[PDB]
Amino acid sequence: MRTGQQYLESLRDGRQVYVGGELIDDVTTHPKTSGYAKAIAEYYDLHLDPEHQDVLTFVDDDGVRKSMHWFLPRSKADAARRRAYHEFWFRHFQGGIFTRPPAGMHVVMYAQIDDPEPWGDNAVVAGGRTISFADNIRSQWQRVTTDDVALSPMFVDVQFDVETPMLSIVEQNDQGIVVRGWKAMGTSLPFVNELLVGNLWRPGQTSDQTVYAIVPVNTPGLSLVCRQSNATPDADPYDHPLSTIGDELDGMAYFDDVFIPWENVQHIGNPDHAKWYPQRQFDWVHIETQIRHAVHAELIVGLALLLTNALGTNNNPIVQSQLADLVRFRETCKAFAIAAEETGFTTAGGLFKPNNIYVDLGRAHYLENIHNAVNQLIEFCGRGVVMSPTKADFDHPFLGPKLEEALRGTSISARDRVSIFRQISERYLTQWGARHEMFEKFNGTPLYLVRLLTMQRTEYQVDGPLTDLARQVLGFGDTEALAARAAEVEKNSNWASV
Amino acid sequence: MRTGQQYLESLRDGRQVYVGGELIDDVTTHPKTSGYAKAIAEYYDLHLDPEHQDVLTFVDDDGVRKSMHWFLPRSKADAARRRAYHEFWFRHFQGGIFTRPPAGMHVVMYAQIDDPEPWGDNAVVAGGRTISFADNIRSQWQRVTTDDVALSPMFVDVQFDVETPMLSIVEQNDQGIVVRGWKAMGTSLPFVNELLVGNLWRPGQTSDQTVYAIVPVNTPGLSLVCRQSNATPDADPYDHPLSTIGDELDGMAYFDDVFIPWENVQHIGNPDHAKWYPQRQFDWVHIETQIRHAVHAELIVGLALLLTNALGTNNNPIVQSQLADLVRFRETCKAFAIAAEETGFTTAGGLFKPNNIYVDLGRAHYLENIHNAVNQLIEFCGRGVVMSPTKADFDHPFLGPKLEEALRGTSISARDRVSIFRQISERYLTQWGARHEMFEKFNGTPLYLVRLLTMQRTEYQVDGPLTDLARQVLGFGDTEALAARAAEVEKNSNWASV
Amino acid sequence: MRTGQQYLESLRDGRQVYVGGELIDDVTTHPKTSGYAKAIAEYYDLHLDPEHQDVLTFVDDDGVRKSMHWFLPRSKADAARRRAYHEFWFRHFQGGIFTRPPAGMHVVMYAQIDDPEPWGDNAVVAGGRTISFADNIRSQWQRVTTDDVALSPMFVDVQFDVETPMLSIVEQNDQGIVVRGWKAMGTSLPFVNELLVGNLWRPGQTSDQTVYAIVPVNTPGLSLVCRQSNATPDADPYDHPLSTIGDELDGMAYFDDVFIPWENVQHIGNPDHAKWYPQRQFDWVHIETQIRHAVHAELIVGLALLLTNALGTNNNPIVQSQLADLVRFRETCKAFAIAAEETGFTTAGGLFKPNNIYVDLGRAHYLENIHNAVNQLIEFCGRGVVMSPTKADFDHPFLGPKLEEALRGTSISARDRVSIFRQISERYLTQWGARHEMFEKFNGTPLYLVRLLTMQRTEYQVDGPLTDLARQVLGFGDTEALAARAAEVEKNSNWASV
Amino acid sequence: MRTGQQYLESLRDGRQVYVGGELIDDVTTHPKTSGYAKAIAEYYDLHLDPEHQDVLTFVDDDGVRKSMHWFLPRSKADAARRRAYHEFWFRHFQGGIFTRPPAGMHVVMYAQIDDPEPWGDNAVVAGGRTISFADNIRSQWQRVTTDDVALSPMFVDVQFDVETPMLSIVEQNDQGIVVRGWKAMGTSLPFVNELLVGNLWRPGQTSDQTVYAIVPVNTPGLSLVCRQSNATPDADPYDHPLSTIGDELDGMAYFDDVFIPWENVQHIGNPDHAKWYPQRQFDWVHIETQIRHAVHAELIVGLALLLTNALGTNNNPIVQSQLADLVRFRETCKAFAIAAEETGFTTAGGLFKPNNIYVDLGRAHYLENIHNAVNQLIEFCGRGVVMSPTKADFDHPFLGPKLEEALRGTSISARDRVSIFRQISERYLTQWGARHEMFEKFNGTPLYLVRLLTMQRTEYQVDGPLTDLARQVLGFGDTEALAARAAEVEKNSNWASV
Repeated sequence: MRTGQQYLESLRDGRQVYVGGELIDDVTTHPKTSGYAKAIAEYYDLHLDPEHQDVLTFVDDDGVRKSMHWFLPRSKADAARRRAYHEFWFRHFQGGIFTRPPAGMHVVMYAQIDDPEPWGDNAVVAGGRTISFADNIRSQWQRVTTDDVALSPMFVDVQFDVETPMLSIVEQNDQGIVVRGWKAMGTSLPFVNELLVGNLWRPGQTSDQTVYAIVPVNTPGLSLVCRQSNATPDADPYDHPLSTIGDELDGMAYFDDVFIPWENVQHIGNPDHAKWYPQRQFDWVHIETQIRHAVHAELIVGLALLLTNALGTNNNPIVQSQLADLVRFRETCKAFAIAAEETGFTTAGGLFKPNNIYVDLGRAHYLENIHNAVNQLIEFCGRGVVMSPTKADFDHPFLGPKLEEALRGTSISARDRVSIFRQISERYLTQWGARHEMFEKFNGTPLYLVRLLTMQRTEYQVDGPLTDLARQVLGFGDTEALAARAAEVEKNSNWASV
Repeated sequence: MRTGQQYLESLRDGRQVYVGGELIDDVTTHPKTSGYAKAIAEYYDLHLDPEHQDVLTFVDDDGVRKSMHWFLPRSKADAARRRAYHEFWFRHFQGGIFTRPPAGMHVVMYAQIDDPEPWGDNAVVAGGRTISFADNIRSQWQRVTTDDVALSPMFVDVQFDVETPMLSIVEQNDQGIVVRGWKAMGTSLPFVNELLVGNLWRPGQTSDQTVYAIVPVNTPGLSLVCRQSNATPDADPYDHPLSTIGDELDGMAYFDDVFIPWENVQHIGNPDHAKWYPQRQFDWVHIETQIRHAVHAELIVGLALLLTNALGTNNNPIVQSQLADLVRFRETCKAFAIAAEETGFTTAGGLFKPNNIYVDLGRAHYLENIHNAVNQLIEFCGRGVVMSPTKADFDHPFLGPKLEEALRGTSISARDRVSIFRQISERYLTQWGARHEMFEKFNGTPLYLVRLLTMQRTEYQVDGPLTDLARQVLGFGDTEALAARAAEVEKNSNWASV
Repeated sequence: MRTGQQYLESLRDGRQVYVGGELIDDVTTHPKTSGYAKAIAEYYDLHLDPEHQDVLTFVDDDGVRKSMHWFLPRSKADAARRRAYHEFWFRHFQGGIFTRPPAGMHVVMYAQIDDPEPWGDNAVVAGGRTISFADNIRSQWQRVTTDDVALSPMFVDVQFDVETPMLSIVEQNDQGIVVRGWKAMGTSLPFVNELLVGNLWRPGQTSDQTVYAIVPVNTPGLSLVCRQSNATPDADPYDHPLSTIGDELDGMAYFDDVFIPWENVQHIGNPDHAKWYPQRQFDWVHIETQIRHAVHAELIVGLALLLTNALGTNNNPIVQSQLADLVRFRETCKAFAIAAEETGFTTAGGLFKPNNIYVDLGRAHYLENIHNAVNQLIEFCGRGVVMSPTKADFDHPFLGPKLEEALRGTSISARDRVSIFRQISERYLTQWGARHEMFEKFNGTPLYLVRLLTMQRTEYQVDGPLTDLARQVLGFGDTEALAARAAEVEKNSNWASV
Repeated sequence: MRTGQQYLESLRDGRQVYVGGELIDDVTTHPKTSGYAKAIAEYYDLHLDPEHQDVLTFVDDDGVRKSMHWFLPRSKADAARRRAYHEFWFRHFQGGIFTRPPAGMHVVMYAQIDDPEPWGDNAVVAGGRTISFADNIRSQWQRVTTDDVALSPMFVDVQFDVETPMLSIVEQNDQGIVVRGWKAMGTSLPFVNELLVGNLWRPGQTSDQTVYAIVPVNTPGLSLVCRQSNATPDADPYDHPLSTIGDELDGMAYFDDVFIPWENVQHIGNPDHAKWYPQRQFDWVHIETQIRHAVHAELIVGLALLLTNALGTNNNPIVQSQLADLVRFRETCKAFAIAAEETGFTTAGGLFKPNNIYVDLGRAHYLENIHNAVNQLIEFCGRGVVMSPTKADFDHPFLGPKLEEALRGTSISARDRVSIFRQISERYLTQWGARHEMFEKFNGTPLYLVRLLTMQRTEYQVDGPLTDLARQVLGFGDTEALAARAAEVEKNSNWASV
């Protein structure tokens, strides 16, 4: 279990990190990145606080105490403990402003370690070499959980439509592989130690494009190309209460003939393996993302009750009625999380997996409606979000006291009530805040794909059990049985169109 | 455990029943009512079928085997058995076309028998008489569960705004009470044996208007004034597959100086008792209604998959996408039911009550959206629901075979595919079917009131725990603590407006 | 200008009319059909009422006075007179309960007579015969406007996917053509004199399936196969105020070797002619349908204000707020109609055509939202639409006066207020009424196709003018100009993927 | 007609301007304000460009050529010219990024000069002084149109609930009045020459709080307290194409014993005058705001077609279908503007006023839906709006060319396609852009008030003409006539509740 300071020092390691185009020599001290790095350092210190040992840690099999971000659940009760762990962090991060602490990221490994042998059995290797990919996965899992390494996944590929820009193998040899190209998008890249590189199957994916591998962030040839930082380390925290903490950067990564030793490769070369195994990995991101959805909706409804109360509008029945739908928004997200847990079941390896049907459709409920919930919260604000005094306006020796007189409420000071506006403006009306909404839109399986995937499930086919009730009501057999009676009506008849 | 024939005979009892204005001398043989009465007779026979003993019956404490419509649940597992019981009936009734079999109606008593003493303690009696209302409730519960009586609630009052038309006590004496006035609305009235009369508190309710009592349907002075029947006993069942079964009538009831003996009175005269106890009774109607919502959404999505497949439109991506939202509609209802059960807890009397927060908001999710789900299913039909051949058209010696040629599908006959249209038309485009949609709209706490009630709950007050997360993010105390700091800013200052 | 009685007599003509499978010997006297036939008879008498001469008639070129259902508009002011004509009829029919009086149906001819020569020039004829199709159209138009014939279109085909069941030519000779097969759907078929047969292009349509022709309803071999009637000639009009008037039947038509003389053929045999000319005909149905949409929304909002006022709920702010959106629904429909008229322009033949962009998208606004407007109106009703006394209940000597006491409002009697419920139930909760909603859904270009058609218009292409503003903001050329700069960046560079 | 340079110099005038708390000594040179000031300078130069004389100017009555922002329309054709004038500016400002150039602001005066005498007749003056308020208005209008002064309205008051913080008269004398307090919100304050101070009636408004007056921005005692600037004068315009132009600041204004001479007062002291006259002034802001709505929706749909085409998603039918609804969104806004113009009518003074019913409800259509249109456009972007390379990333000597390879499209370069993302991010995902969306939400009569106002109109009362159609269908008199028949049913009867 690492300390914050050990975490911070692990980042000072030669990594090539671009932020808005600017090379960052030291992510732990640069103004664009240091607030977030410090926030993850604090994340690590808290795991060592005895007061939080129950929620944040577990004593594993060999008696060692490890952080719950390494905990594989074996039961419904274990899953519920992981839920409270995720909830701890979403609340600690003020509703979930940072979505990818290690607790959100390391979950992508749980399905690999649970069932490593297919990763090797399906694997695709040149020159008759024999690589022990399942051993590799088991070795990596023991290394990262023993050294408390921080890992971030990079699975999404650039949408190229004869060497593509996508990451691909350009050489295989006795020591390992060389890869060249881009990974399209990952999160917290400058703030972890190693990447979990992978693929989700897309049409046309070749063997040389199928690579799953652990690769350190400071490996020769790897460049992190991150979005500009929206952190405001020097702003007054009354004016910007959240961007002054830091910014969880997102970015791409370019691999300039990166060498990967075989011990770090988990699978190469089988596109079909990309078709079902990485989705079992992201089921676990979806689970924790779906829990965070409920917390965010909780923060929205609470802001809304405090805000409407502060403005004396909470007794308007239209307002009362919209608050009630915000409450329902929150409880819908919560209900899907409970349903997913309660109808979960154990994998062959013994991993208790929440039901992803309820996870994915709970996420769809959030994805479809969150921008309406946010729009409703903003609507409650009125003008305050077009203009609200800064702390400097309130501090002006003459105009300041007059602001505090003119903007106070019945039972709330001007500074406190404006601080409600500025909290809502930070999250939903700034570049800093808009990234949070965009990340939740586009990271994970997005709404349009949840829809398509849903309809490919076995449970929801025309012949699946979901049409049993309607077949009974209509007096039908299955598809094949209806088709048979149509054919005999044609066969038993005199028609010009058959 | 009564037989169907004993049930049917119990109805031939002198009751005064008006259906569309027509006096019905025998509800078991009249064409307007006999289909439904026969459907409840079958409901009773099935409880005696050994094949369904596990789901439909229980062996109670004294070793007697009784129908589950008398089963008080003591645990989460008991609640789950009641759920499967309700589900049995919604599926047997083809998705829930009849909403108030005895299994749906008798649940209003579970909270009375669980906690009868307040009904007497709060009670409101004249002339220094002493009535053992809690004994009365315990006696009634033993009578109705031993004789398998069929009961329907009448709680809703006419919305009068110096003797009102609402039911009220006009005399109290040693034998019992005399009541006079209307009950506004009940269901299955001509098809039960006794009414469960009651009140939900409204502003202005007087003592003499607060009456809770068992009263037999054939009591002197009681008139059932029911809506016209939409049953079609003589239609061809291919043309009208559901109205040919029967019609679950709804109606009002007028009490022309009805005498009620004290042994049948459960509480009189305390308006405040109407404020919280009857809502604990209807929590149990809401529970089963909320389960039925999921079944109905299951029937809708199944009809939609069969229908779009029958029309060759199921591969259009827009259609695929709308089917997926119908699937999600169904799973949202299901998830709220599971969440309500799992977060349930036991009353002081030992009754395991599902969490009504999830029940009520699951109902709100249905109530807000069902007419969009139905509208989507209808949209999938196209023209078929403006005109589709009757069975007589298909049977015409010359035009019939031509209809079967012109309207067949790839892998489905004309008759079978048109039978999909006519199933959807029955439920959603007829008087017979529209009653089902209207009943689900308006019976139970309707959407606008679920909203208002929600916001009166303790969990959702400005100072409740739902604003804890947002208070933490803002750095606030509770309402009283914010008010205090506002006051000192005023107090510590120089303003012209204070 | 025919009389009602001449109209009624024109229907007693040997026609083969099936209604719910039942052969109707005389549509003017049979209970299933006579109410509607009488309603169209009254439609004709009113054109002769001097009081309505201004709105209902015009004095054409040769000095003859004709009904406006034959009026070709030549100007924006003429179009506005046609609008008031359509509005007269939608208001006379109580908001539009019958959608296809002759005024709604004959409009499909306006674009043919305006531009007849392409109908012949494109035409497709066998055996080197020469048919004067444009002469035929001009002759037909003079016949039908001089004899005041009633015409209904049949354009929709059965969706067959080696002689198909669709109508097609099976012989061509010196006298005319023989056709065999179905037309899928028309309206008012038993109540007009001749059909306007036609096609809208679908993929796979053959030459022998492309037929445009006037054919009398009593032609040998033609069978009208209509939906069951929902008319209730014997119901009490207080209980059913609209189905007691009659039912505008919809149906199919089978052609059993129907002979059509050349003088009645307008075009045969060119599928491509079906691709753009019939849509110019239905532009005129869309125009009047779009005006009716506004009237229907007017009737809905008026019912809603009267109803909420009758229930004392009109001052609830939530109700006030929903009434306001119903008002906006009505004014949106109206605004699209005004915009279509004002931006109209004249055809080459001199016909002033309202802008169909605003017509079609005004229709889309109605089609997307009407079932929400109706659902809101129903929600305002409460329980009254589950049960409301019939006139017989109110007339009962003992219970009747008690109903009138219990159901009266502050300032409105029980009978009058229940008559609001029963008006809403007729239109939106019965088989009779549901047909109106279904007809408006599915007749005309439906919403999903309005969407697709919209995006095929020239105005809305990627290179059309609708992207001019955004091209200017981005600093782009047209598609071809952007493509050119992409190519040179590739060409001027060193890449592995080009 | 002023030049840009005369405009810029008029601003260097001693004004007290706070921007984010910082005193701005010269708004024409400070980085926070100079971009916008220069944009209005260009606005003025363009009026003098002969090429734009037709659209931008008019030759008034005395032969003088003036800018159209002073043009009072006298006809439907004049109104259409003003529409094209507003449209010119919304397109010049890239869809309307700046909402309050002088053309948007000076319109608040048109209704005063049209009908000045009530402003004096209603006026409320102390000490028996006689002030010629109508003369004052006529004098001011001649001064501002002759000197081309720039004016911004300040009408909104702080929501104080014994001297309030709201602006109010604290002295009246022979020279004029002294006012003290806040105005709550105005736009472009640092960039105009004089304020148009006024009030909209709120409950409790006193006589001393009713002040309408022209007051120069550099008057002794006036402080402009503006929101922080989101301008980015030093950013690369490829990264931020709109915030590099400037920022139209919004703010409050404090009056520290400001003296106003009588010649600048237009009305004081009659709260009732605030009830209907200022709404006639803002009708003209609403008109131009409503036109801008259509332009913005045009820019959104154009961005969306270019974007989906650039991503190869424009042929997905779901996408095609959502583009079509964006097109409809644009045409709905346009249709309401056309309807408002065409049904306009002339005031008593001769001013042709577009119909505000269609203006306000067209605005409501925008206000209710714009955040869904924006959310749809963002959804089309995918990941590109979480991260897209800056110009520095693209310029990197090694990673740059690789970015251009990996992010290019079929027929569009990487730089051009990313420039689509960054245009959408500027407008809808930054502080700079969010102000535009917030201004359109909250400035003007907002949606919830449009609803309430709508229902107070005469046209939409229970007894108004909108219920005529439904009264006819039901067979009712007016409210008074129904009430009469209810009373006689009570009177002619035997009831216990009357």
